[PDB]
This record gives sequence, structure tokens and C-alpha cells, in this order.
Amino acid sequence: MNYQPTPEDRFTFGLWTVGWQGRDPFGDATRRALDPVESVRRLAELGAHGVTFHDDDLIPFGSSDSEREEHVKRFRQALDDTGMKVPMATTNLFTHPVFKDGGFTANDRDVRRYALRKTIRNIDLAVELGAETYVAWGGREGAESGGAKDVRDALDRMKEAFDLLGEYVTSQGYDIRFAIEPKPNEPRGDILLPTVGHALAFIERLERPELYGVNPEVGHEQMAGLNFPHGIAQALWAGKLFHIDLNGQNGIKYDQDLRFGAGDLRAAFWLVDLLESAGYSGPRHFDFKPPRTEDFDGVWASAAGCMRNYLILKERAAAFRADPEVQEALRASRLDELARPTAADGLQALLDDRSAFEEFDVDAAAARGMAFERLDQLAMDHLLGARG
Amino acid sequence: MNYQPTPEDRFTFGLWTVGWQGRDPFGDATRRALDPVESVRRLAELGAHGVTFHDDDLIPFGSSDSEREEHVKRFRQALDDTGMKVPMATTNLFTHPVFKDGGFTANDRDVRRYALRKTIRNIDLAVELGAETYVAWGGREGAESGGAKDVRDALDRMKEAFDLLGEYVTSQGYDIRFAIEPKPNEPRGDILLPTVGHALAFIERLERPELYGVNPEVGHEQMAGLNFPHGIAQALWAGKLFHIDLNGQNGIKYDQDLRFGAGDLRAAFWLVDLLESAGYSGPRHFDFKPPRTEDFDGVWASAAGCMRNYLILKERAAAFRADPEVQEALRASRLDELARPTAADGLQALLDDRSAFEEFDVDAAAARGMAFERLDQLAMDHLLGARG
Amino acid sequence: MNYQPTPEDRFTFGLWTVGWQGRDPFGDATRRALDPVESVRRLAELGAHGVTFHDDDLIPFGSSDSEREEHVKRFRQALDDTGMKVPMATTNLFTHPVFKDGGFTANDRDVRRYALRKTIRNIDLAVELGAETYVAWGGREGAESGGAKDVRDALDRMKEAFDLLGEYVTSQGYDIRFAIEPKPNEPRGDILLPTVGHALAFIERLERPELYGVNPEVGHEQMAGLNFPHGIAQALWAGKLFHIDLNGQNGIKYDQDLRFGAGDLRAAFWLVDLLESAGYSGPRHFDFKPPRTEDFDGVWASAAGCMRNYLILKERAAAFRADPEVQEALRASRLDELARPTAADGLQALLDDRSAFEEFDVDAAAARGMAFERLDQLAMDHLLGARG
Amino acid sequence: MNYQPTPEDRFTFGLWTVGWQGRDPFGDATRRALDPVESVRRLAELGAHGVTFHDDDLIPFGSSDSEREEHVKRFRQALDDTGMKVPMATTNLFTHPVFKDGGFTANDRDVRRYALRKTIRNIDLAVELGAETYVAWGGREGAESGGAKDVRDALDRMKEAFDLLGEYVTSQGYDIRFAIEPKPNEPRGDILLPTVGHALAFIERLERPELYGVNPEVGHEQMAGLNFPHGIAQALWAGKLFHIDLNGQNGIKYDQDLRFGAGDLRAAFWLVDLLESAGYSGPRHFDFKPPRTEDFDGVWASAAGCMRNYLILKERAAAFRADPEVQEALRASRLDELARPTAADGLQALLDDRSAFEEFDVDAAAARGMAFERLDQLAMDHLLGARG
Ligand SMILES: OC[C@@]1(O)OC[C@H](O)[C@@H]1O
Ligand SMILES: OC[C@@]1(O)OC[C@H](O)[C@@H]1O
Ligand SMILES: OC[C@@]1(O)OC[C@H](O)[C@@H]1O
Ligand SMILES: OC[C@@]1(O)OC[C@H](O)[C@@H]1O
Repeated sequence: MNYQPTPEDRFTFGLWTVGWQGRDPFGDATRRALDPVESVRRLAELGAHGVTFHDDDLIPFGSSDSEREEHVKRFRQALDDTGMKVPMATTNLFTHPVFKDGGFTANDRDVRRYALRKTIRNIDLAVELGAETYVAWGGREGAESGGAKDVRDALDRMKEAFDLLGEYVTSQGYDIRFAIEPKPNEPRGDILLPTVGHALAFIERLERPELYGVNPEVGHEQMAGLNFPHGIAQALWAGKLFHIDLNGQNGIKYDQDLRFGAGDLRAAFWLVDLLESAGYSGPRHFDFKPPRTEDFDGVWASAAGCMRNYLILKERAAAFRADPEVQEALRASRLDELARPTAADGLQALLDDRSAFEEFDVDAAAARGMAFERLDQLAMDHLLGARG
Repeated sequence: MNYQPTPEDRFTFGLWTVGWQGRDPFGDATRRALDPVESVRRLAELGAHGVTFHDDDLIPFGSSDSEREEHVKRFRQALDDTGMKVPMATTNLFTHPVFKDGGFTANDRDVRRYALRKTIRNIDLAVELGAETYVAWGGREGAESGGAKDVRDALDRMKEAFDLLGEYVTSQGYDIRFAIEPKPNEPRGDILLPTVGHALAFIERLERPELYGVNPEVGHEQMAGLNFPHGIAQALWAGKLFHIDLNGQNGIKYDQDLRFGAGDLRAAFWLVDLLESAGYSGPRHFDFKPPRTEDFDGVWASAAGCMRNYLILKERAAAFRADPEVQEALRASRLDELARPTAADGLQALLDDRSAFEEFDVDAAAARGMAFERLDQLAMDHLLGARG
Repeated sequence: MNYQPTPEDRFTFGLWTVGWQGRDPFGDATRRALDPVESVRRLAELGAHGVTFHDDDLIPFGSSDSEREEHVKRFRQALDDTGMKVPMATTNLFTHPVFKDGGFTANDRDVRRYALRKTIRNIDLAVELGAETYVAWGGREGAESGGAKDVRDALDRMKEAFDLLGEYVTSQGYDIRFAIEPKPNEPRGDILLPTVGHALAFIERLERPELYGVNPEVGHEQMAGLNFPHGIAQALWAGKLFHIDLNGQNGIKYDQDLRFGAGDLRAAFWLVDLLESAGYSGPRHFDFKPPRTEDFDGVWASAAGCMRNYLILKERAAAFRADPEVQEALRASRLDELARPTAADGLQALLDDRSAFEEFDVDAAAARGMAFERLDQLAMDHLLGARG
Repeated sequence: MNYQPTPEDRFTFGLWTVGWQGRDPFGDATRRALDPVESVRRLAELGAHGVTFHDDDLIPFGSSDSEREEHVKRFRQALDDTGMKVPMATTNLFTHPVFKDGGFTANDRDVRRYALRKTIRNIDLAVELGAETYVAWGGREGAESGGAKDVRDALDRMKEAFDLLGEYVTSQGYDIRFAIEPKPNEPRGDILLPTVGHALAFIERLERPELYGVNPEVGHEQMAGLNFPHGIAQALWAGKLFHIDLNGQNGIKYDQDLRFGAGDLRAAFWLVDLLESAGYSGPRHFDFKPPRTEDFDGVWASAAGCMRNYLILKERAAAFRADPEVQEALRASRLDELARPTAADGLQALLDDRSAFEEFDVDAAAARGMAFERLDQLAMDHLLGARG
């Protein structure tokens, strides 16, 4: 009867989300800066379980070692005061002008070494605060023109960078894993590892692949027109969904970062159905921006709506899967047969089975309808609460 | 002075390309059927090196074992008469109604076993004709609605199918490799393994990954808005570019299959630059459709233009790379530094190098321009033959 | 409690929708042909109010004047037997090979005159059957390459064609209006008048603009990434929404023609909200294709779902607009002020009003939040039936 | 032999283009601010004919009437010193936070009146500096959510605003025309009047339509996947191409504003062919951003490349149109017949012409190939300078 989140639902938010001041490529900030302590207190009141940060969200760029310890202490006290956790952290390798051609794959070698040292410094801080996952979004790794970047050499440099970070955490004995966040474009014309598939493929060429997974974001795969629940299914199949970023996006255009549930609502439904069915147990993290039309009351309304929409879709997807009429429709569409092996009898038995070829009635099999439209209308009725 | 192809340039064409009759989702065929023998003779006259086929392009669906041997004999004689080769073949698992929900990942198990037997039958034929690469385009593997396909079970079935094909070729002792061709959508609403990245990631979960690579197509990655030369660089980096399909596409829309060089011309330039620099030695295969506005004279003009445009872009990309002014611009943009290791001194030396962090002048590094616009204008002048 | 359509809800379907046999650019038909009489009877049973047709759906291309009258008589009897109406008709100027470069803007002049005579013949038939609206979808008017079509001359030819059709209906005294249906691409690489805006602009250059409006289709504007409710608002503002085609589309890709409510569900909600608020009184027509995975039971399930989803969204949008909490939120976001004139006092009073510039406090106005996220979450809760 | 621009080629640049400091939604400025006087001097040296400005590029927001006259005087002296002209100006109604929900269609009425007074103030300045065209880009007119903006009321407000500006210029006796610049999205989720077609249609509902035309931008129509030369042909057909913005864009994604010739090169070729054939006589204006990777040497290289690429494509398009082989191909594809009226004999003669229907041989007409692929390959060879 109530869709109230509790810290048990594992909802987490980046400091940079509710703290986004509203600067966009065509306009100035519409909101004042939020102190991270205040964000932690407000998020805790709304039912969130934790927060995440980039190094530069928490410690302003340039800070002295003492200003640093000052910023971390106040933050740690807010966490102690509220019971909030820090499950993930990441590095900002995109805002400062030095990173204009990238951090790990910048053409200048000195910038690449600086990017690695800035990252390692924040991994130590993240472990101290108890984060389990370290995200890497290579927002400036890419190009606007074809001759500017030899991509084979850049992938060599990207591999070199992640291999060194894995050597570092293993040498330190840290129990933290890495999660690469793909994005196809923006702010570079084309970004390297642009989709979940490219990131999963890259990981298999790292020296210690078991330390790396993906942190897919709803809106980013949708900027390439792709089906986000399908890509998450492939990540889960691979054993590599270490974290996830939830938000909304209306199609192929600039990265909108709308609140979760906005954008493609049916994709949100099928995503929640998959995460809850698959038993995904990581944080439900929102990487969203409250629109710059909003004042601070609207920021908190937008953040609350992220959690509300997850909990309504969870309820609808659970009602869908529990409906006996839906279970019968699933059998009518042969989802049960999809889960059976094609040829557990083995290759030789397949080759010798005349019912598989010589005496297969293809015209009868072809005439069988798949009954998918009835099934999808049951899913629609459940999403809209119209059953029925 | 002449851009004349020769069989030494390794240009190949599918039978289904020049033989496309012009049927589209809104209209009837505009051209009569071409006998494959006639296509081989005409392509050989134009300078092509070989042809490829789906089983059903060569042997009409349903054929008796004797009609079959008849079709193959006439084909083989045309190949002997012209010196044409058959470097690749593939299976049609998409046209017949029985495949309406897929071949390898159809929900019905009997259809999946039939799809495997139809494939194995054509692998034997392909080896007999000397093909080295067997392509698989899973055009019907996918869905229009979210409940119709559990994607983890479908990937299990896809893996099962490719693992069985690998067992078959290894048991037979055949020296043929497989190449998976991705496509993001069309004819299904979403197709499984939608991009080169998803296909490369999937391959690493097969039992014998070394037998499988990718067959990327220009237009398919562009249907997801992605940079095709970048994806080919990732395929080459992985050692998995076993074959390639060349054509043109104007952006994100239905699969156009225009002749190579049409569509995104600068991407075609950077693709040729990469393939020729990387020493790609496989066939240059065109998967294109002469527009249905054309008669048979226009079909052959369109096919010739595919080869012509490759050879002009090859010449322009070679002139670009050989230009001393371009080599100096490449150094000015630090492409030479991109190819150097970031930290061949190792992790501990990086950690101890104060020039990498404590005493790194970030403001000086940030002020350095990358000079990429001058470089790209040199590439433009070379493409347009305007140097200059 | 029930979402049962009745003929009073004005739902209409094209013969070609439920009768689509399932042929797509990569596969053969999966369903047998439906006799139009049978479609009329089945649709009437499901609660539809009427059907629409292209000339060639009803009378096979080539028919003799006697076979023609035979086909029309049986059709008319089915309409009499069921109470079904025919509110719209249209011409097929896209399937036959003669139309491969267009009907009204074909480069060959003889084909353009033939296209006009084929159209005029069907306008007479449409009036006889009582249609009020004649739709024109110029699916083959366009090009795959830049030199093939001079677009200024083609627009002259398009204007010439519609001007002649208007002269014909006015001379005959027919009370029928024309509705142009835009589409951005497919089957041509680019189609002329690709969006609702281009079609409305073109109409204003016709000799008798009052006889012409638009027939926008959900999926077509979404193939250009555009907001369909916004474009319909512009069509309504102009007084030109003469008819509408309802269906679903998942983003920028081939024309899917899914059932209404599939695709972008929130856009469907805002569309129904607008049509019902604006008092649109024309037919609610579905231009959709039941997926080729389906047998005939699935065709009728898909058609019923079109009507069901309209009626559920109508109920949710009406509950949204009637909710006092939503009416207060609308005032909080100043929708009431949007409807007031900016300067009904006139230009001189605006120029003399120092509160509009010299003494306007821009910092105070800037700080006012628009409260749009709270409003949108109320709209989401109403759509999901989660209030709340 | 040289592609040197001269002020006679009418190339113009906005102050905000070469002066863009490099701030993007994910990063800080990489370049220092340019004094507009310095931009005018540098552009004049490169061969430009003039500059354009938004009010806030020239006079910083908030300026006192005296600081204002100071900024304008220095600017005017730079123009006198260099011979540079100011053919266009525009208003910034998008950067300041007060415009976060729009200027002319903001929900708050006080902001709409302020937007009008800010605009009128700059129209006076523009006339003083001799501009002939006043551009309006409604970058903040739009919405991220469906309930935030009733689009019919917003179009009423947009019409009200432009009608008042037309009353103002006519009352003042100014000889200046307005040009509306469409864009489909960014920075709002959807922007009103998103394409050239929507803008042309809107203009026909203004009180004095002859004072308004369009200022289309290459990259903006390409953000909707549309064919930019086609839309410009429709604008020219309507008599409404008052100005144009040239730049490059790689497909459907964020607004890149690359230099002209980058992005879709063949579209750039067909655009130049059309503008030069049609005798477009307005400024060739570049709205581009030098990438933030560049230092000031790269800014000027990028600006020069805009002009260079126009002049090379002009030469190639002129060589194409002058080639006798191309003129014969144009006749072979019946472009000459496209330009002839379909039915100058009139409606009754068409109806009575049995060669148009009863005795039209449709099978013979259908078999005629259009020869478009040969023509397009001639256009490709001319673009690449490969003739041939
Ligand atoms: O940096 C990690 C991330 O998820 O946080 C915001 C940034 O844009 C990226 O999407
Ligand atoms: O089947 C292999 C392939 O490359 O050939 C044509 C088909 O559409 C696919 O693109
Ligand atoms: O011809 C009118 C129309 O609405 O019916 C189907 C066709 O594709 C078009 O969309
Ligand atoms: O404001 C007019 C314009 O052309 O200049 C830049 C702005 O983004 C817009 O594109």
C-alpha cells in the first residue's frame, strides 16, 4: 500500500547527482553548491542506503594534504551520524583541462602517468571508507577525428593502465573490484569501449580478468539505440555485473540522466524484472541529474521518485511472474523449451536423428504461432495495474 | 592513373548481392532472378576474385539430393571456367517461415536441432568448395517484446550451438574458422549480439575460442551510431578480424546496404587506412544491394563502383601516410607518444616518481594544444586530392 | 472495471494491418492471405467501428472492370451485415515496380500521369463507400542518392499533383478532404516531406490549402527521434489534424508498426491525454502489423490490444487531469500563466513598462523552481495506477 | 590552384565560435577568453567577410549603459579598421538562469516580457551596426517532461512574441528580417519547432509572414537523422532561406558543431552544389566550435578549414555540373523530365488521355532502369577528384 524505501532496498546515489548545479553546454548553474554533508543527511532521510563519490566531489581539486583530511573527517562523521554506507567510489579523469585528450589513453605520456597516480590515491581512500567497487568511466578516452587516436595503441595503453591498477590492489591486499562504465559518445565524439559488449570483450584481455566487471548505465546503452535489459542479461551471463547505474533517457540524443522510470518506461520494467529474477545483490545506484528547472525542493522530489519508481516496478514485475495466467502463457510461448538443451544427447546423436532433418516436418513447425502478443499484453496489463 | 581491380585485390561478392531482385517491405521485385553461373561470369569480368553464398542462394530450399548435385556441378564448372574462388560461405537461417523466432535460439527445441543440421550440411559443402571462413548472421535471434525471450537462456542455447559446430569441424578435421556477424536490429526488434563488442565478448565463453572471430559489416555498426573503424581496431587488437563486409549506410535507420563508399565517406577512408596499415589479408567482401531503381546495367555499375571506391581510398590513405607533412603533424599531436608504454619502469617506480604527481605541472600540460584540427584538415585535403 | 471497446469509440483498422502476411526484407510470409470480408467480420466482433483500405488491398492490381465490381459488392455486403463504416481510403503508389522512383514525383512523366489517374479512380470509389478522408503516403517519393532527384522540381511536381486532385474533387462536388502522411525514410533512403512540420509547411503552398491536412503516424515521427505529442499539438494548433495513425515504435530504426501502447508507453499516455483534451473527433486508426511470429489467434489478440491500451490510457489521463492534487501542481508550475497573453497591453505599453526590464529582478525570477519533477511524478503515479 | 578565401566569398563567423572557451557538460574551459576586437582582427586576416554576435557576446550581461557604449565603440573601431561587416545578430535567451524554462514561451509571464525587452534592445543595436538579418534560436523553448508545457499554449505565446517583434520593426521602419533557427533537442529534452519543416509551417501563421524565414544549421537537422540538402531545397522552394549556419555533425548524438566539411562529407558536397546552383546570395556563416583539445593556433586552423572546405567543394560541384558526361547521365536518369509539368494540358485532358491509364504499358515503364548508380558514381569521382 506504500512504496516507502528503506536502507534494506540498497538504494545509493552519487554526490554529483543531487549536487549537480545545473550547468549545461548552453547555460550557467541554476542551483548553489551543496555541502556533501548536507546531501548525506538529506538522502538518509529519504530512505537511501548509501552514497558514492568521485575524488573531486569530496576533495576539491588542488587540496593540500591537510584540507584533504579535513574534508574526509567531516564526511566520515556524517556517515557515522546517519548510518550511511559508501559502497562505490570513482575518479574524476574528465573535468580538469589536463584530461582534455583523456587520462589513461591521452596521447601525452606524462598525463597518462598522472592519471594513474590520481586514481591510485583515491583507491586507497575508497578502501578506507569501505567501498567494495571502484568504477572507471573513461569519459575523455576517444576522439573527434580519425587521425588523432590510433585505437590499437590506445587499447594497449588502456590495458596497461588497468593491469597496473590490478597489480596495485593485489599487492596492497585490498578487496575491491573494478567496474568499467561504457558510454558511446559525449563528451568525446566517439568514446573507447562504447557499449557493454566492448567493455566485456576488453576485460577478457586483461592480466587478471576476475578483478574487473562492468557498471552499465541505462541511458548510455540507449544512446546507441540498444536494448538495456538484453545487455544486462549478457553481463549477468558472463558473471560480470558488479554494479549498475539507474536513470532514464529518451532515445538517441545527448546524455539526459533523467530520474529512473522516466525515459523508456517499459525497458525499466523489464530491467527490474531481470535484476530481481536474477537475484542481483549489488547496490541500486542512481546516476541522474535533477533538471536545471528545479529548485532544491525539486531535487529531493526527483531523488525520491527514483526510488519510488523502482519499488512500483518491482511490485508489478513480481505480480507478473506470480500470475498463473502468465505462467501458462510462458509455456504456450515455449519459454520452458528455450531453457532445455538443444542437444544434450550429443553431436553424434544429433547427426543420426532423422527427426531433426530428413523427416522434420518444417511446414508444421512453421505454422505454430509463438503467442508472443498475448504474453506481451499480459505484461502490459500488469505494468499498468489493469488486471483484468 | 587507372583504378582497375584485379583478382589480386581480393574483392569478393555474395551471390545475393548482385542477385537481389529488389523486394523490400513495401514493394515487389523489380529485377528478374539471376542464374548464379551468370553472376560468376559477370563478376569475373569486372575484376572480382571470388564469390560467397548462403546454402539457399545456390541450392533452392527443398531440393532433392540429385537436384542439389546438379546445382553444385554447374556452379563448380563456372568457377573452373573463370578462375573464381569461394573463400566464405554461410547458412540461410532467416528466410524460411520455420525460422521466424530464430534458428539457434528459437524457443522450439525441434527448430533449433533442425537449424544445426541445416548448418552442418552446408559446412561440408563449403569445405568441398574450398571456403576458409564460415559466417553466421543470426538475423532472427532476438525479440520484439521483453517476455518472449529469456536472454540468459538464449545465450546458453547460442553457445551450445556454436560449441557443437566447433566439435563437428574439429572431429572432421576441417580447416575452416567461424565468423559471427553482428547486427543490432532488423528483422527482429532487437537482435542478440548486436555489435562487434557483444560478439567478441561472447566468443570468449565458447569452448574453443580460437576457432571463432567476427565478420563486422560497415552498415550494421552504423545502425547503432557507432564508429566502424574503431570497432574494427578493437577486433584487430583482439586477433579476431577473420572477415569483413563492406558497404555504405546513411546513419541510424533501416539496413541500406549501399555500395561501398556511399554513406559515410570519411569513415570509409579511415577504415581503408586501418585495414591497409594493419596488413589485413582476408577478402574484401561486399555485402551490398544495388538499389531497386536499377536495371541490370545499373547492378553491374554499382558492383564496379564498390571496387573502384576501395581502390581510390586506398591510394588517398597511402598518400596521407607517406606525406612528410603528415608525419610531422602526427608527431606534433603526439601519436608517437601514444605508442610508448605508460609505465614500462613498473608500478613501484611509478609510485615513487614525484614527476608523475607531486611535482607534475598540470597547468602547463593542460595548456599544450593537441593540434588535431590541423592534422584532420591534412587528412581531408588528402582524401579530396586537394594538396596543397 | 472493463476496458471493452464499442463502435462508439471510433476505432478503425486498415485491411492491410491484420491482413499483413508477414513478408519482411529478409523472409517469406508466415500467414495465409485474409479475405477482406473475413477481416471486416472479425474486426466487427472485436468492437471496431470501421475499416480503411488502399485500392490494391480491396481490388487486386490488374483487375477487369467486372472483377472489380465483384470485389466491391462482396465488400459492401460485409459492411451492411456488420454495421462497419469506411471513414478513410488511400491509394497504393508504392508496391508495383512501376512506382520504384515514386508516383507523383517519379522522374518519368508518364508514370506521374498514371499515378494521378490511379488515384482519381480510387477517390471515386472512396466517396461511394462514404469515406470522408483520403490519405496520401508518398512512400516512394524520395531518393537514395543526391543527384537522382532535384528536390525543388520534385516539390513542384508534388504540388502540381495535389492541386490537380483538389481541382478534381471540387469539380465533382465531393466532400472529402486530403491528409498527407509523412515518414522520414524507408523504403527510400530519404522521403520527401519527412515530418509533420514539412507536410504542414508544404500544404500552405497548395492552391486550396483548406482541403488538405496531415495524417501523422506515431512510429514515423519517432523514426526521426521527435516528440510525437508535440508534433500533434502543432498540427492541432494549425487546424490540420484530419486523421491519425496509432501504433508503437522503439526508437530510431526500421518502421516497426507495433501495436498501439507498445514502443514508447509514456508518449502514448501524453498523446491520449492531448487527443482527449483537445476534443479530437476523428477516427482512432491503427496502422500496425501483428508480428510475423504470430498465427491468426495472435493477430486478433494484437488488434484487440491496440484498443485496450487506448482505453486504459484514456482512463489514466482522465484521472490525472481530474486529480485536485494535479490541478494544484499545474498551478505551482505556472501552466495557468503560460495560457495568459504575454502582452495583451500591447507593444507600447510593454516598451514603457519598467517592471519588464529596467526594474525586473532577474535573480529573484531565476531562483523560482518550476516544480516540474513533482508534477511528472504525479503523472507517472497516475499512469501506473499507483496513487498514492 | 589555390583555395584562398576573399571577403567576396561572404564567409562569416560568430564571435562565440572562435571564442568558445571549451566548457562542455563534463569539463572546464581549456582556453582563455578572446577579446572580440582580437577575433575580428584575426578573422579578417584569414579572409572572412564579417562577424555575427549575440548581445551577451559583445556586451557582458548586466552592463551599465556606459560600459555598453564603451564595448560597442571598441567593436565599431575594429570593424572600421578591418573592413569587416556585421550581417546578422541575435539575442542570448538561453545562458542566464532566468531563461531556464524558456524566454518567449517560459511559463512565467514576467520572464516572457523580459525576454521581449532584451530582444528589442538588441534589434536596435543590430540595425545600428548594419545587420540585415536577426536570428532567433529558441534553445530553451521546450520541455523534459510532458505535463510541464502545453504546446498549443506555448505556440500561442511564440506567435505572440514574433508578432510583437514584427510590429516593432515595422513601426520603427527598420529593414531587417527575422530568421528562426530550428534544433530538435539539447539543451531541452525536446525543443519547440524542432526542424526546418516545423519552423516554416509556424511562420505561415504569423501576422506578417513575409518578414520571417529560417536559418537552418547543418548539424541540427542531422540530429534528427534528416537530409539537410533536402530541407534546404524545401526552404528555397518556399522563398524562406534567409541565412544559413554551416558546420559538421556525425549523426544522431549531442550537437557537435564541428568545422564545415567534417561530419557527413557527401552531404556537404550536395549542399554546396544546391546553394551555388540556386544562386543563394546570403552569408556563408559558420556556427562551429573548435574542439577543446585545441590551443589558439588550432582555433585559427579550424576556422580556416571551414572556408577551405567550402571552396574545394564548390570547385568539385561546379566541375560535376559542367561535365558533359554528367549532363548526359542526368538526361539518362530523366532529371530533365522531372522538371517538366506532369499535366500542363489540364485535368480534363488528363482524364481523357487513354495513354495515361487504359493503354499505359505499366510493365514496360517498370522495366526501365533509372541509371542512378552510374550518376552517383560520377558524382563520387568528381568529389574525390578521380576523373577518370
Ligand atoms: O564517472 C562515473 C559516472 O557514472 O558518474 C557520472 C559520470 O558522468 C559517469 O556517468
Ligand atoms: O547472412 C550473412 C550476411 O552478411 O549476408 C546477408 C545477410 O543479410 C547478412 O548481412
Ligand atoms: O499508405 C498509408 C499508410 O498509413 O498505410 C500503410 C503505409 O505503409 C502507410 O503507413
Ligand atoms: O543562437 C544562434 C546560434 O546559431 O548560435 C549558437 C547557438 O547555439 C545557436 O546555434
